[PDB]
Amino acid sequence: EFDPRNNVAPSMDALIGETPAVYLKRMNDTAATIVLKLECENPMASVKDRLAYAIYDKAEKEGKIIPGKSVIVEATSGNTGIALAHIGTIRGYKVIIVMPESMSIERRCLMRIFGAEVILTPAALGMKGALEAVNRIVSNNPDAVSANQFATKYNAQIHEETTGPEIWRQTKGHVDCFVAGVGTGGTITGVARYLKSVGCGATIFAVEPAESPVLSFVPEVFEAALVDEVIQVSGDEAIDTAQKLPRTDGIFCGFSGGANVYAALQIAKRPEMAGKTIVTVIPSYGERYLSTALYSSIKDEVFALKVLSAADI
Amino acid sequence: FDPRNNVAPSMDALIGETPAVYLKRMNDTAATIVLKLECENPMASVKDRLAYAIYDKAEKEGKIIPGKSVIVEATSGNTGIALAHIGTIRGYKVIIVMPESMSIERRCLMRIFGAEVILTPAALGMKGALEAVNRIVSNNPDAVSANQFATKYNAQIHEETTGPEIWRQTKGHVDCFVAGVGTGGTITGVARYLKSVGCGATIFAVEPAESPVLSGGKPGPHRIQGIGAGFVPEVFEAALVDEVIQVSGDEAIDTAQKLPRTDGIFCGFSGGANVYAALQIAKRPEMAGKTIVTVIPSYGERYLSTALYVLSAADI
Ligand SMILES: *Cc1c(COP(=O)(O)O)cnc(C)c1O
Ligand SMILES: *Cc1c(COP(=O)(O)O)cnc(C)c1O
Ligand SMILES: CC(=O)OC[C@H](N)C(=O)O
Ligand SMILES: OC[C@H]1O[C@H](O)[C@H](O)[C@@H]1O
Repeated sequence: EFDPRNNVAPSMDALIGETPAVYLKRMNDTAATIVLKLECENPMASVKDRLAYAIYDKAEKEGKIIPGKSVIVEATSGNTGIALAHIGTIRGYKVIIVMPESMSIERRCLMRIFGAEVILTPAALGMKGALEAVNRIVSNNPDAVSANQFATKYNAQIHEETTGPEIWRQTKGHVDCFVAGVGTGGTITGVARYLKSVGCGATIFAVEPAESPVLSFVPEVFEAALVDEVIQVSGDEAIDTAQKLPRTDGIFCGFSGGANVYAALQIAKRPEMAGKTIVTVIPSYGERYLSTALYSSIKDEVFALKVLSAADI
Repeated sequence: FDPRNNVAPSMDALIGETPAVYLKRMNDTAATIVLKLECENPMASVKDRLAYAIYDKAEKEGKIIPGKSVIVEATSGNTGIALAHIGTIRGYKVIIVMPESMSIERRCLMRIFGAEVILTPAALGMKGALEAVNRIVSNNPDAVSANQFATKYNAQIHEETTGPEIWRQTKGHVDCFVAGVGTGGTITGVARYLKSVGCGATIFAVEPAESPVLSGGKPGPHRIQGIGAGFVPEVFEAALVDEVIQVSGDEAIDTAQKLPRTDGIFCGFSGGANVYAALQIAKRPEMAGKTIVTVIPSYGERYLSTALYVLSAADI
């Protein structure tokens, strides 16, 4: 509705989306143009802000939830939980996040910082244990709702309505290729739906881990008919790319950003892609992953640094 | 350019023009409180602007030469991160000097952006880091100190960008501006801009009750990372400031812990201090119906491993 550069936003959820895009510069040694959609710039530092926004906005417009009455419940340890907790507290909903006790204490802490009730389930039960706990909570409290049921309904839709149109505007209607990893499938499905709807013939590439190539579970949100090709990227390739992006381009992202950019660079090296514009997504900001395997090699390096003697000063 | 409608040339082109948000649930006063969200900069702090200014203005003055100059600073704080970030983008070597006792996470972040990290013995404190910087600049003809506490570029960037942004966002309704003083660049530059447009806003500096040097007190250790350097920075212009508000560590922390739940604001210690101060000012009868602007300097995620959830100058 408003330019955030020129106005005061009514609340933090009003600053979700309309994220910037940037050219890949130093790392792009190819003949193609690579455009990064910076979902890492959302208020809670990931693409999942848009999904959480959709859930609260659309469910309330359909009368499925009421602030101060409905309780939003989800099994997650990821950015979706953070974003649900964030928007929930702003809008005055109780939020219950269920996750195994074996997940990172940092992720646990982030949910609690936004006042979510965090229900921890035994490590020995895994994600199944968290899903079972959610089922019990939702079934037994008439005012509890499952976020996942709304996420499934609204996920691709929000990307068709926001992410896609933004990309189209930012590139001035120039997209030859779109590359994105599949988590929930929302981003790739909603963007590809949008691009099809505006008559854009862009080729659509899904990215998945070589170590878990299930697209090659399949989320209900994901629409395989919109995808032209699957690129598999190894953990090592994703990590190497994410470790280099800060130095080459000042881009600080997670594992998925590394995978997406690696995939884009592989596509860009194809002769037929010369001079084409390839768009991909940086899903999340890197700082959330500082304690993970993504940056552990750098952590080991700085841990071992020598200290100057007083005599060398 | 409008970022909503164009592709940026580089990440340093997305610095500044940050959003602003009303403080709503936490604000029980008769004043309007506007938060300038410096936490939304690309490297998640106000220091992106200072780093941008240093590289942009130093190059325009010929004080750095691309592919020759090496940028040096003694810092484990946001200034070092931002210097390393813009340095690597522009192709400058960056050397960050810090006491060995500063956070390993901050050390790691400098190195992620390709800065060289020099560690100084903790028994020498910040003096030891400053001495190492002086040795680098004296002995290395190509080395240039960022000089964050004294450089003219600091207040200048805030006079040119942060101030005009606040003026535009509030549509010329700024009755009060409240900001914690680290380098003093933000408050000085914003106050300079507001003065230049004939705005009679009252200007409030915030400092730790534990280290109230702007108030004429003694330096001391405190938890409010980003502010309270333990001396009066050269950048800071006391003549522009109407009052200094002291905030305790406990008050700053309490506020920063509540802001995420009340208003979805996820910030560090200094954002808590600023908001606490703004709310204290806002209770004054003369502030009824007035617009008070303060700053959220940095995003909260950088503080997850800290106490939030002297060495003070090194945390800037
Ligand atoms: C959500 C997410 C993705 C995938 O986006 P989808 O819309 O779920 O397909 C991958 N990376 C990160 C870090 C994200 O949070
Ligand atoms: C730099 C810093 C400030 C203070 O800003 P100055 O312009 O240096 O006075 C406050 N808090 C944080 C987190 C900082 O990094
Ligand atoms: C990877 C991420 O942060 O998101 C994944 C998803 N939000 C989950 O519940 O795991
Ligand atoms: O890039 C600046 C950081 O704070 C902002 O909120 C972004 O989401 C990101 O995590």
